[PDB]
Amino acid sequence: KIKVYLYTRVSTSIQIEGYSLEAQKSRMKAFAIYNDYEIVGEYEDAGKSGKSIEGRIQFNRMMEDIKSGKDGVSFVLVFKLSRFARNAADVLSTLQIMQDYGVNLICVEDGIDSSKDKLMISVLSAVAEIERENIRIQTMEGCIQKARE
Amino acid sequence: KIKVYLYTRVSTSIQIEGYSLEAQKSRMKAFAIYNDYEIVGEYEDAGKSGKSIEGRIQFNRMMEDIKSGKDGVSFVLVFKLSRFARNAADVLSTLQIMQDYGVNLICVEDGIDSSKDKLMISVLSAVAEIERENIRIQTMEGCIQKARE
Repeated sequence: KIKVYLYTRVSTSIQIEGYSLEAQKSRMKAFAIYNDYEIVGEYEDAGKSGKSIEGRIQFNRMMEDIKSGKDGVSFVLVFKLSRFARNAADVLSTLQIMQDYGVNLICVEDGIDSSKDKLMISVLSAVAEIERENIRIQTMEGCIQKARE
Repeated sequence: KIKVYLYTRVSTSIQIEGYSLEAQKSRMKAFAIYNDYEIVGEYEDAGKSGKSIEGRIQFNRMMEDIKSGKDGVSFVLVFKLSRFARNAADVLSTLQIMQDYGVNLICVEDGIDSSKDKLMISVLSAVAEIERENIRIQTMEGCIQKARE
């Protein structure tokens, strides 16, 4: 059977968002079942620490386990991209490293599967260029302003 | 022959970016030629007004001409997505309206062609969800702050 890892997270905290994590996980496990996948790892940044926005620790543990080939996984399943990456440049670099190491991405709710693609990479790269240029424009406007003060 | 419109713009002003507009346009015309397209309109927001960031007037004229069916165009050619939209939610809604009215998008430099797709729409929608949620998080953090003042 095709081997997969499950990855789940909250954006803010478990207080605010925890309640829908288990509905996400159940959904992802059902999908695993219907597609005859074998789950060999589950990783979760559940927002259980006392800060406002959740970090990325288990996500980083997952990526080391991917790099190492430990479990021989073909996919990471996420609920959707916004429960995986913080912006387009993030989605892109993470996806590129994953595929470097033989691993594709399935977003269960979005219906996106990167192995059925390289159009996904082109769009993401194109949208990451939008974000970078927005940052340059903000920096340029900020230099104009610091120039009056 | 397949009929197309060309669309070009600067992000900031013609002063800063104008110089590479004509290299873009030449490229786009060459592409039109090699692909045996027939150009039936050219629209340009060239950043010739006296403001910092360029607007969207000719782009808006183009979209009315698309809605009206005037010229019977099958594609809009842009140089790349960042010379077309301001963020992912923008790329998505514009692309959806265009296709509503029978029109697809070719990004000459990115090599993206929306008619060869609906994976493009799914990714864009997924990345637009990232942006929306970033906005909600910023608004929530801002309410926390206004609550101390």
